[PDB]
Amino acid sequence: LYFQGTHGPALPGVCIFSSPRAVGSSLVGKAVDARLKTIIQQVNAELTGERTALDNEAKALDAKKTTIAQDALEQQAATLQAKANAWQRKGQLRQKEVEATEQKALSRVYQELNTPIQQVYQAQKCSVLLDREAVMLANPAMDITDAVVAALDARIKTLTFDRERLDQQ
Repeated sequence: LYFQGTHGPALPGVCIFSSPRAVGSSLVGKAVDARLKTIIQQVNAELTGERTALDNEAKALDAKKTTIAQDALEQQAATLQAKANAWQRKGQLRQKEVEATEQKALSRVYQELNTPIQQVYQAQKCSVLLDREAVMLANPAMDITDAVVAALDARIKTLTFDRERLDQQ
């Protein structure tokens, strides 16, 4: 609904706000995406590296099969087969570790919005704060999202964190 017309006059005390648009627009939110993107790239690199070693050991074994004893072949293939399974198990662990890192981070961003929202709410003298997901069109004057992004950027521009660990359980 890209509107190119006239809005009625701003209503006193009515304010509108978009949580998602605010995080996406904020410096801290962008810092989180960049950091998560980094952590994901580092996980991919980890698993790709390990896999290359496994494929090398498989080719090594295949080229050797008609040289070593059947007993030794069975032994080495069994070992390699177990390493392969643990790699898949790792892939799945990391995926959940990443998803939890993502949530912990967003959850923390939402915390940082609490105060900026309150500041702008009072500055603008709102009696009510509507969620943008409930409004299809409105006089942009009543949307306080940007003011809040400014209020937040003044308070925080970044957030440092590492991948969440789920191996300890």
